[PDB]
Amino acid sequence: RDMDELKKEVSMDDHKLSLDELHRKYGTDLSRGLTPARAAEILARDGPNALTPPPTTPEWVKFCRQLFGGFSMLLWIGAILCFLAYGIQAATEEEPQNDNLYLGVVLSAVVIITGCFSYYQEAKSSKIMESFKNMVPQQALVIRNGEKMSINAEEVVVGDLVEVKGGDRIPADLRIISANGCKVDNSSLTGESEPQTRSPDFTNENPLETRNIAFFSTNCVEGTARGIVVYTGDRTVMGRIATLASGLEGGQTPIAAEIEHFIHIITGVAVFLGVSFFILSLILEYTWLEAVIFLIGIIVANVPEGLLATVTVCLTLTAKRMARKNCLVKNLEAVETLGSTSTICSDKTGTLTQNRMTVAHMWFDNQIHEADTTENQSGVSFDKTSATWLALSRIAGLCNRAVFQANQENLPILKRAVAGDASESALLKCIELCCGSVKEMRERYTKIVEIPFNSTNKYQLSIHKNPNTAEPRHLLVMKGAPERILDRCSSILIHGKEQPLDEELKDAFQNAYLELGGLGERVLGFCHLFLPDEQFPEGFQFDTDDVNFPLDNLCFVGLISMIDPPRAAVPDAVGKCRSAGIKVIMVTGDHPITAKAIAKGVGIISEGNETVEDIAARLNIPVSQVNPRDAKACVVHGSDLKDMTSEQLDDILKYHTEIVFARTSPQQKLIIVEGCQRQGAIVAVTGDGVNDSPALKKADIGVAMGIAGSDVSKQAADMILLDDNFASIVTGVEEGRLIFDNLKKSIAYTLTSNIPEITPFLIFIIANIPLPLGTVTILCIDLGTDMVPAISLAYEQAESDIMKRQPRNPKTDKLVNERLISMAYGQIGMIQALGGFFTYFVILAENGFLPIHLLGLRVNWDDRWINDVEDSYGQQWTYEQRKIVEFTCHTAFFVSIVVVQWADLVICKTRRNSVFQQGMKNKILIFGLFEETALAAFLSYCPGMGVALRMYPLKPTWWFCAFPYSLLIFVYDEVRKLIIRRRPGGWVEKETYY
Amino acid sequence: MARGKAKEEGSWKKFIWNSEKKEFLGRTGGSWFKILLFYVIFYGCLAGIFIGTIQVMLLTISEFKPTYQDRVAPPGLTQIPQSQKTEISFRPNDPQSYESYVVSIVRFLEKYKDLAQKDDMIFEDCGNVPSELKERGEYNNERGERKVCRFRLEWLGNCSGLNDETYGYKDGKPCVIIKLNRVLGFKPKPPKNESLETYPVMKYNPYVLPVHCTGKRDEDKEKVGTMEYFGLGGYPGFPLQYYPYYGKLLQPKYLQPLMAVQFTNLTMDTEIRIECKAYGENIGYSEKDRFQGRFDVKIEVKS
Amino acid sequence: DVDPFYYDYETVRNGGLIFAALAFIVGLIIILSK
Ligand SMILES: CC[C@H]1/C=C/C=C/C[C@@H](C)[C@H](O)[C@@](C)(O)C(=O)[C@@H](C)[C@H](O)[C@@H](C)C(=O)[C@@H](C)[C@H](O)[C@@H](C)/C=C/C(=O)O[C@@H]2[C@H](C)[C@H](CC1)O[C@]1(CC[C@H](C)[C@H](C[C@@H](C)O)O1)[C@H]2C
Ligand SMILES: CCCCCCCCCCCCCCCCCC(=O)OC[C@H](COP(=O)([O-])OCC[N+](C)(C)C)OC(=O)CCCCCCCCCCCCCCCCC
Ligand SMILES: CCCCCCCCCCCCCCCCCC(=O)OC[C@H](COP(=O)([O-])OCC[N+](C)(C)C)OC(=O)CCCCCCCCCCCCCCCCC
Ligand SMILES: CCCCCCCCCCCCCCCCCC(=O)OC[C@H](COP(=O)([O-])OCC[N+](C)(C)C)OC(=O)CCCCCCCCCCCCCCCCC
Ligand SMILES: CCCCCCCCCCCCCCCCCC(=O)OC[C@H](COP(=O)([O-])OCC[N+](C)(C)C)OC(=O)CCCCCCCCCCCCCCCCC
Ligand SMILES: CCCCCCCCCCCCCCCCCC(=O)OC[C@H](COP(=O)([O-])OCC[N+](C)(C)C)OC(=O)CCCCCCCCCCCCCCCCC
Ligand SMILES: CC(C)CCC[C@@H](C)[C@H]1CC[C@H]2[C@@H]3CC=C4C[C@@H](O)CC[C@]4(C)[C@H]3CC[C@]12C
Ligand SMILES: CC(C)CCC[C@@H](C)[C@H]1CC[C@H]2[C@@H]3CC=C4C[C@@H](O)CC[C@]4(C)[C@H]3CC[C@]12C
Ligand SMILES: CC(C)CCC[C@@H](C)[C@H]1CC[C@H]2[C@@H]3CC=C4C[C@@H](O)CC[C@]4(C)[C@H]3CC[C@]12C
Ligand SMILES: Nc1ncnc2c1ncn2[C@@H]1O[C@H](COP(=O)(O)OP(=O)(O)O)[C@@H](O)[C@H]1O
Ligand code: ALF
Ligand SMILES: [Mg+2]
Ligand SMILES: [Mg+2]
Ligand code: NA
Ligand code: NA
Ligand code: NA
Ligand code: NA
Repeated sequence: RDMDELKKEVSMDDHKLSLDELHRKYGTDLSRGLTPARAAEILARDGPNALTPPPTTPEWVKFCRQLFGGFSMLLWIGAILCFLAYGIQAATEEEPQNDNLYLGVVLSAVVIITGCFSYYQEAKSSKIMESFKNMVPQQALVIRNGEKMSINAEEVVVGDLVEVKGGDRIPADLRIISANGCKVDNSSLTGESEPQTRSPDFTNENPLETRNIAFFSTNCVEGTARGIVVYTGDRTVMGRIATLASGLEGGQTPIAAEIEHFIHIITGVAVFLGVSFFILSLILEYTWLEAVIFLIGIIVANVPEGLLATVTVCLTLTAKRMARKNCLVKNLEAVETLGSTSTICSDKTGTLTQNRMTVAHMWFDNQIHEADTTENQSGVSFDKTSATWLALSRIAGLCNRAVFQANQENLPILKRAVAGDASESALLKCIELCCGSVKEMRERYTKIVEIPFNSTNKYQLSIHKNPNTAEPRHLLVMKGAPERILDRCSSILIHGKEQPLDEELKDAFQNAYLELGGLGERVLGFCHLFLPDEQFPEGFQFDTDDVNFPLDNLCFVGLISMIDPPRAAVPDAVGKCRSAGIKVIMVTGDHPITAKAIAKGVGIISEGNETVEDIAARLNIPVSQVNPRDAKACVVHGSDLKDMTSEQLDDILKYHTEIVFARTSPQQKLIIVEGCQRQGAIVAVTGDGVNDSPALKKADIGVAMGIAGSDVSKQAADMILLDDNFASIVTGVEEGRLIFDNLKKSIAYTLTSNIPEITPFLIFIIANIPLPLGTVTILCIDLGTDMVPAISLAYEQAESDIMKRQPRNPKTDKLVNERLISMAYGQIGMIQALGGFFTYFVILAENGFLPIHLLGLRVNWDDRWINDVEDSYGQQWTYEQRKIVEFTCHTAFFVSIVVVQWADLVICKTRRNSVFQQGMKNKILIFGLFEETALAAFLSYCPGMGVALRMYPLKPTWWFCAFPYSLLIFVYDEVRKLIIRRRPGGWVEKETYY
Repeated sequence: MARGKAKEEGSWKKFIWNSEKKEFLGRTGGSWFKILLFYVIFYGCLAGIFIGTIQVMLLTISEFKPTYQDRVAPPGLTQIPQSQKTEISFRPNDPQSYESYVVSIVRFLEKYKDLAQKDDMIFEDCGNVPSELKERGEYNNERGERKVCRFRLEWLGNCSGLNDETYGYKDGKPCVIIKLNRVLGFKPKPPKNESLETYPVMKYNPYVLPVHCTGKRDEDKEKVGTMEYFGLGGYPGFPLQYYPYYGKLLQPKYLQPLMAVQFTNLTMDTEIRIECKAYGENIGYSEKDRFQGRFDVKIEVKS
Repeated sequence: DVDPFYYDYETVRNGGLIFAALAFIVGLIIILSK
């Protein structure tokens, strides 16, 4: 069951109109298109091809979301019961305390400050991220007035004709005029992403079902088609749907998942304590109202309010950093994921390479020939007249399907812009500069049928009409994968005359490829066949879906090789990447020779490791004799992968260090990625072509080249390198690694405080001594040291070991693990707690009660009536008088915690390096330290702080009581991290490196 | 890689499962031991540093005098009947309704029996008239266990008796007994003629620290009672010759000055609030501490 | 001023408020370092 009925309701078309009918309706010539004039006219009449902006949310309502943001809302609950319990206080007693009044005031205040802070941060994210929503002007290719040109999709109007190819997004609702083997992705409209064919035929009365309408907001997977705009902008079927054509979507990143898992349990234990203390308090003769406030104080104390804001900041940071690197990131949480990368599976051409080809050598007549590679100012290095070079140049011309854009024929061939294959462009520009016009050549051999190139066939082919005299009336022409091309041949053309393909020439063919491919040039093979007359008469009906014509016994003519240099950054890019523990695997559809060559040139493969073919060659022994494991690197041809079991594919991954996958089908790109996933890795795919679609989707992270990319593949990805700068991947990965460290650092710090926040009340019972720390003071601990200092960590800069340490294990380095609880609870949490206890005993013993004396006093110390409380010196204390000291103890305990919270916030600044390597450059951390302590002085040395919050001044000696412990923390972690810097794999590391 | 790590486990049985090697969802008995030990020596030596640093502080206090006193600075006034909620409510005719009040007050006054102040070494005879501060010396171990200024049951007029087992105390019209809080090294200063009291300065400006029990506060109050102050020398206050106090270390059996107030009113079957007050220069009061230098006892002789 | 025994909290309190102003102000000056 669906809603497709409630979509076919408002539908009316012209999928029924004949071609002549169509023509007169819109007026456009079905083959030259519409005049730029008539275009410009319509555009002012109908407005740009763009859906009108759908308002998602308003400002102020987003503000309140943040204000009640998960933890924020829990705070209100407590704040409510605080005002609540205070109203009750003015009814059980005459003029009661001012504690709970002020407590409600502070608590609420924090929610506000926190809330409106996070809001403004998160607003800044969705300001910067949207600054990129309009940086990729979706181009469309139109044939206005004879020539064809690529414009902003917004300039496309009703009527003109569009040309979509493989992996192009469909720019408006079209009526297909013509099509060769076109397949469209209607997934966005009809669920199933299975390619649907588009022909010009009329196939179903329903506009949706029929095959001759391509819809706006879909894309065509592959094949090629021309069609005529029948719906611009909001008028298209997909503009008409008032749901969400572009904006909000799904997906839940692993880092998000980790966080949500942790918050679920940390909030659980935090309420387990609150109500266990709550009932414990009741048993301990706690008043009813102050029991619930003690509970609610506890909850807030074992619940990390910072986390959310901290996370928000970190995203806002990373969003600002990628922006300055022209890296469009669709979900900021995935930048994390990008850090956890163990394997980068990249494409060759248009990824590692610049995709700026220029023809350099030809193989024909058993010779190699050079053609002027840069600043040609001539034509090649052979006679332009050779019979062989002729027939070669013709099919490299004819079987080519690239053409210069509109209004170019007045400037140099190198200057004008092209449309189509970077390989074909090079083909074009070449022969255009040294032989003749391909425009006139193509028009002389009017093409009848063709099967346009696609990444899985690895050849293009067409039949053209021949107007020569030796013409047998039909000229078959194809190019592709040279190996593949040659394998369909029978004869080879030599000095004009074709003679059978003997074994020698085959081997010369191979040395040629080894030679030319070895320079790192891309090689293309070229052949043709003169279709024989008696078998193929004048009006012959060539069929191109059942192959009515020969695919075998062709006549091989030559190879042309083109230079395609590695992109600027790629070496240091894969360099640094490998040095970060990231395995870099080349996955290309190109030839193994050309593949390997670039592999070494960028350092996918380090010249020093050998391939079994290298090894075998070295010893002059069979290759199938070598022992695979003697090879650190390998070059796996996809025609052999086709015969791999998973275990075999798994094996080549598991046991080779530098892997290269050559001549891979698009699905084979997936399998590989799928294989690397299966091992327990986290893969990153970087592509550009439409053939990288499936792999970019499967991938743990897609990265598209934002320029040389295709529509579809940019859409698959999570990142689009707008500058086509491959080094953005590094920047990105480092950035990712950073979010994880900083976020973990935050949880490390924020969790220490819980133990001292709760050990007093526990000890209050187990030793029956005066409560060292109470409800009022607990909040202070929390909202004073576990807030601003926790957030500050997000602002904390990068360590120095990140791009030198192995990528994290998702099944070990969880954001929170036992090791992190080992520290924050078992080690550092404990110390901080002793610090408070120490100062507690000093204050009492200095004031008359030695620690040993303190056992038992609980019942009577808290008792409101015994005013003869005898200390160790035998002095007699009244109720409120010993409470003054107890509550002066509370103030100190808190203050002591602040002190140790410095050292903790310093060691939780770094996880590996020392704090002398890292260095105080996080000003926001410093800022936290001072304000945190000014607050501490303030809460104790302000008038009426003991009348309002039971907080009294300290004597100067008190402050230093906790100093010893604070230092013990700094140095313990310092030496701990030192042992780990100098003992990797060490027991120290394998237990305390949280 | 060829390195074997991660958790590609397919058994939630591993919670306890161990047929392979590791156990209790943990590691092996070699690391399940090793880390246990870590914490053993960690917490162990950590507890030592708490121990150690507590020790250092300890030798920064003299076991003769508290390093701080400003929090007990002015002393408070406390009675000996264990005030329920500052309230002494009972049914005069029935013995049961106050037997509690009696056992408390009787137990305390067994520290002051004549048979308890036997030996002349520990106990000294301070005159039968309130004198000036018998200054034992310097708060050290120089002079040993200082002498204890004795105090006889008989000074407390009418609230001493001499029965068999338990003291026969006041059933009709009760006996409240007031006491001063022991501050180590304290010397009471009785009021002169300037900052006078809520009442006419009863004699002994030199050596007695006055205590006067009126009704509820001083303003418009239902004053219905008959006060009667019993004490040493028959003066309504405290004998200065007992101070200063030299701590539990130097005065183990020190008996502090007592002073009773047999309340023999003229109104049964009702609760009345009565505020006692020790006046002086060394005595202070607090609006929050209802006991600091003063008293708010509410008694009900409802028969 | 001085007499029998007690602790001057007047100076301890004003001395601590002077500090609370140092920490507070230096704290802001760092986070706004031009
Ligand atoms: C940044 C925008 C925030 C959305 C704000 C919406 C405010 C409206 C308001 C009406 C809420 O819906 C709410 C008050 O009803 C609400 O939060 C409830 C669902 C919630 O159950 C509430 C009643 C609670 O009692 C709550 C305190 C829970 O007890 C507690 C276990 C969860 C707290 C928590 O921090 O959850 C976050 C947070 C809600 C966040 C919320 C984030 O949701 C969770 C959402 C999803 C992802 C995975 C995040 C991770 C990270 C991106 O924040 O984890 C998610 C992990
Ligand atoms: C009894 C207990 C009482 C305790 C009360 C404590 C209240 C704390 C409540 C939550 C605080 C959460 C705020 C997160 C920290 C933001 C850091 C940041 O860099 O801000 C700029 C960023 C700007 O974006 P930015 O971070 O990208 O730019 C930074 C540039 N420099 C380096 C120059 C600063 O955001 C803000 O503009 C938002 C404003 C929020 C500020 C909140 C102040 C806290 C209030 C009082 C706390 C105590 C100290 C007193 C001093 C007051 C003056 C500051
Ligand atoms: C009135 C009530 C009494 C008040 C007293 C208050 C004292 C309470 C103190 C705290 C208790 C909280 C327990 C710790 C929480 C840990 C949970 C967690 O998330 O771990 C999951 C994780 C799960 O991780 P996992 O999901 O990845 O699973 C791993 C396993 N494989 C790989 C096979 C899937 O568990 C662990 O591995 C950790 C093991 C810890 C060892 C034992 C845990 C429990 C022991 C102590 C509890 C005692 C109960 C006290 C209550 C008494 C009440 C009367
Ligand atoms: C009255 C008694 C008072 C006692 C006070 C005790 C205070 C201690 C509080 C509990 C500490 C644990 C906090 C939970 C934090 C959860 C964070 C989270 O993300 O979890 C994921 C993490 C996941 O990490 P992980 O992914 O590495 O875990 C799986 C890995 N393997 C398979 C190798 C195990 O889970 C944790 O590690 C949970 C920690 C458990 C540690 C056990 C603590 C023991 C509890 C205290 C003593 C018990 C006494 C019982 C006797 C009762 C008699 C009176
Ligand atoms: C490898 C790195 C090492 C670093 C270099 C080595 C530095 C020198 C070593 C020690 C430094 C001093 C501390 C140890 C002394 C212990 C004190 C003690 O006994 O405490 C109990 C005493 C108790 O003495 P008491 O027994 O007489 O009791 C009465 C005192 N009152 C009434 C005040 C309670 O406590 C105090 O009185 C101390 C508090 C005073 C106020 C301020 C103290 C700060 C002084 C330290 C600064 C360090 C110098 C460096 C310069 C810094 C300038 C920015
Ligand atoms: C009263 C006591 C006051 C003590 C306060 C002083 C702070 C230190 C306290 C405890 C000592 C621990 C410090 C070790 C820090 C490690 C730094 C490091 O990795 O160096 C290489 C770093 C890094 O060099 P790198 O950048 O070339 O990288 C190499 C790193 N390794 C070598 C690990 C592979 O060098 C430095 O940056 C130099 C600065 C650090 C020097 C430390 C200054 C003071 C610390 C020592 C004084 C205390 C005496 C020790 C006794 C303690 C017992 C009380
Ligand atoms: C209030 C006081 C008494 C609570 C004391 C809690 C102590 C016992 C708790 C707090 C944190 C705990 C540690 C937390 C994490 C680990 C890692 C695990 O692999 C071994 C158990 C161990 C080491 C736990 C042992 C007990 C532990 C140290
Ligand atoms: C290098 C290391 C070994 C030196 C050790 C010094 C330790 C013992 C010092 C450093 C700071 C000191 C504390 C600093 C302040 C106070 C307050 C005082 O009222 C009690 C003593 C006490 C608690 C001191 C006890 C000794 C102390 C903890
Ligand atoms: C190494 C760095 C982190 C140590 C910082 C130590 C600082 C914060 C210490 C050293 C001296 C301390 C001050 C020392 C004396 C007084 C007077 C007292 O009436 C109020 C507290 C106050 C004002 C103390 C606040 C904390 C203080 C300023
Ligand atoms: N326009 C084209 N026409 C014919 N053959 C082509 C064309 N483009 C590429 N080929 C050949 O087919 C191979 C398949 O390439 P593909 O599968 O897309 O990956 P890559 O683009 O990296 O080569 C190419 O390496 C080349 O040999
Ligand atoms: F450029 Al490729 F497969 F190497 F698309
Ligand atoms: Mg490509
Ligand atoms: Mg390609
Ligand atoms: Na908290
Ligand atoms: Na994915
Ligand atoms: Na902390
Ligand atoms: Na906390």
